[PDB]
Amino acid sequence: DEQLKPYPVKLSPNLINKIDEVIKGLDLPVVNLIVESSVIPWAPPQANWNTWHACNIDEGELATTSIDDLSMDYERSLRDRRQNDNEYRQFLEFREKLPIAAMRSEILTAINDNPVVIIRGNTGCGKTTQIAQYILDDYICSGQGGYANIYVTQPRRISAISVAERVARERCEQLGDTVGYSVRFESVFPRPYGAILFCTVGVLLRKLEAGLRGVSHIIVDEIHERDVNSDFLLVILRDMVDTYPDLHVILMSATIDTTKFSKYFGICPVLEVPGRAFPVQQFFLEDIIQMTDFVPSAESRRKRKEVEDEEQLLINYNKVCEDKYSQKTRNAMAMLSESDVSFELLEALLMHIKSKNIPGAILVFLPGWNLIFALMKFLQNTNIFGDTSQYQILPCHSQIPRDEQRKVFEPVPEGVTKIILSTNIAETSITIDDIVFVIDICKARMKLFTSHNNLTSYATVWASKTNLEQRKGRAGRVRPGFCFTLCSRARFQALEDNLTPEMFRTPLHEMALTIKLLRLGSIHHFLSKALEPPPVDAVIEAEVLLREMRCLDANDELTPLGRLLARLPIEPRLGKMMVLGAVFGCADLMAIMASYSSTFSEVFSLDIGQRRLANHQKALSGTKCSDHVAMIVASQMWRREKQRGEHMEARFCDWKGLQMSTMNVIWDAKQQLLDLLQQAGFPEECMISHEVDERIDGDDPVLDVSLALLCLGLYPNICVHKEKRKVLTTESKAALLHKTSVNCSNLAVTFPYPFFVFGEKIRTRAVSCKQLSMVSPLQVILFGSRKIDLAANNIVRVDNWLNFDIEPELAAKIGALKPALEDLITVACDNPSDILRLEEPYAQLVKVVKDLCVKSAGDFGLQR
Ligand SMILES: Nc1ncnc2c1ncn2[C@@H]1O[C@H](COP(=O)(O)OP(=O)(O)O)[C@@H](O)[C@H]1O
Ligand code: ALF
Ligand SMILES: [Mg+2]
Repeated sequence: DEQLKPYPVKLSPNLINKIDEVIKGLDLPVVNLIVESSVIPWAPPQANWNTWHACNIDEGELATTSIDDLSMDYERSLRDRRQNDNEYRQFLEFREKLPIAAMRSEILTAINDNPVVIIRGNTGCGKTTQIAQYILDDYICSGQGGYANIYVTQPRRISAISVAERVARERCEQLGDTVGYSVRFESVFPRPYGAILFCTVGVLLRKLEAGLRGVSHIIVDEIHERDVNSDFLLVILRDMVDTYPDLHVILMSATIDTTKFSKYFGICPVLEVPGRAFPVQQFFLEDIIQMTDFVPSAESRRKRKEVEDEEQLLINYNKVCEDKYSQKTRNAMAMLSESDVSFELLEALLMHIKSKNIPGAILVFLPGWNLIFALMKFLQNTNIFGDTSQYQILPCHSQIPRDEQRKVFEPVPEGVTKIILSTNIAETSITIDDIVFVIDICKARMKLFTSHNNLTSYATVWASKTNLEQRKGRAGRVRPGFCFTLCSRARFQALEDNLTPEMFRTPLHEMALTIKLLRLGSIHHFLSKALEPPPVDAVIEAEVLLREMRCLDANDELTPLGRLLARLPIEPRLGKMMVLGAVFGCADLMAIMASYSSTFSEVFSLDIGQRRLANHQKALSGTKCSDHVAMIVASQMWRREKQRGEHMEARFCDWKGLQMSTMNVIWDAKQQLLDLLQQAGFPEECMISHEVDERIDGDDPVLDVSLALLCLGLYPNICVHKEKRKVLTTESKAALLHKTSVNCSNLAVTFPYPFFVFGEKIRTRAVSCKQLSMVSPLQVILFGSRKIDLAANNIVRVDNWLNFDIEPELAAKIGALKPALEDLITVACDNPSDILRLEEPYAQLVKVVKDLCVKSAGDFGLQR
């Protein structure tokens, strides 16, 4: 049965003496192995109240002024702007030509009569950009300008930011006067009365803590993606409208049978908004190879065979085609591979586009982030497509920093065709500029939750009928356009109808944390009140996981309460590891590791076609053999280069193969997490950065304890290397080390320790684990474990699949010490300002854990 050979490990007598002394000081039990609804408050607009911050103003102004005076001021200012601004006149002329204007008055009537109204219409017809302004202008011109307050919940950060900027531009002003936005890392707030605040749904859910006192309209945009946050918000607003009859809620959808939504809200009006127009032609893989005369490069086929023999060691719809097509067409179609994307095919497509000499920017729905930057660097390398003359390739996503959003959104002269590389965030979303050409690869990266309770996996899966229809409709927008769908006709015939609602394929622990943070009641009842309740077993699994490891005020009853790990914008496990790092004084390293582990961006840029990092990107990890350590060192010295001259910052980014966007994302997330810990009560003095000297070969207390807390925070992602690129994950499941990690090599390379912890598992072609870090057996025994047992021949069983050789009393001592760590977390949470001045027994526990989590602490008497 290929029994795993136990890893030899011993500790010095002084260490075990410290263990028994600390377990006697703590006096923990040892073994000889482990022992309602509050309807969020709402109130009409009231003087001396700031709606967005939910607190009384009490400042120099807005104190002795009634709402009516402000309404009169707003009305007079609006008339002045109408009668004095020519730009405003031109923008009004432009707004009066949209289809929404033809229904404008009608729309208002519904909002003035029914508390909830759904607005169904085509994307790009002017719903999010026009409805809020219509409501606000109606309220201002009606003499009630100060009585209006409009939240607009956009689905993603980039959508909210871009739509807020566009709305501000349409009113000939700047952000923060009457239109603002509030997304993660970035909040620009408008004036207290008569303003529009574009905020993402999660930001609104967090703002719900203090209540929506003073909000008159809430506009949930893009309800048809059916993400879990939108469903939470829909339930919340349903109860809010049921209790408060004066609140106005407007839901917006594009392509769905809105009958279900109408039935959900007790039969609410659904207004059908006329579709502007614009035709689109759809050509498939068959027609593409026919009119481009593509020759599938057999040399690249041999390369693909060589690079795919890996998975081969341990039904295709590309082979099916109708007889109307030529023999060469079907032969080349068969030669192509469905799973991978042929970049030579994309260059043939771009050749066809340039040959058509029809102007207009093109946009491509690339599968995923890695593929987006791979195509980025490939196109930048080519000559005809990639030079700054007549062409430029620009990426779009939510996680990219704001710096590139400005340059992609802003228009360019001479018509350089603006090749946009986007994820699926551009179908029912911002719509950017004019589009005439839509190239869809029919692939999308999705967090494919394999039901169960844990082991979050990610996979690139085929899109759906509705997504493809939306992407085809995204072609017509400035000139009749064309849609090149890169798949066979049989593949489209085999695509699923609609993608499943997100609630059925996401964990619900954060959902329940947010539910109980706002005092909404029992999780089961609240989830049963949703549109489509999630499967019950998922609810019990999430609740039992939350009732398991706690860094909160949670307990064991129907009202356990909850604080922290929910207001922290990170998964509860990583927040728990953050708090533990704040206890040990290594909060900075843990924060940056969490920021890198919660982001899908890659730390290292790989050239066009490789299997690993050749020498210099591997040199950063050095003797640690980990991506987290190399990531940390790269981030510090990148910060150094950025603090000094920007030129060498960029030059270094290119020279060591690091990505500026990735470093900026991890840096911003690290500072946000450190701040949100600061306001939680943890002093700054334990968050001082510790420089990581990778050159030191051996003992390093801060780095070793950081890897230990990583083992704690990434449970149950622990794997054992066997040979070459093969590792075993839980239940002894085979997996291959990701080619991007530093632990991958084509030579017969052996590691000092075989235990690794990995961030995510990308199932693009096979089970592949990325974000790898090698950890000693003691770290796995302490932190990266949950089940400890004694097997035959005095062999310790860890997680029922890991074999260890150790004295049973020592393993029992560590197992009893784990509840001591839990109680330390609870004590630190009780008084966050007293975490480095603890009781003497807890100080001893921290000291012994620090001395025990050392890299070389488990090699006593072993040459290794
Ligand atoms: N952030 C932006 N910057 C510049 N132009 C935009 C922006 N957002 C949308 N547009 C353009 O303005 C037009 C109005 O679209 P919009 O009403 O925002 O679409 P929807 O309301 O369906 O999201 C669109 O055709 C789009 O090309
Ligand atoms: F109004 Al939309 F996508 F339909 F922003
Ligand atoms: Mg838009």
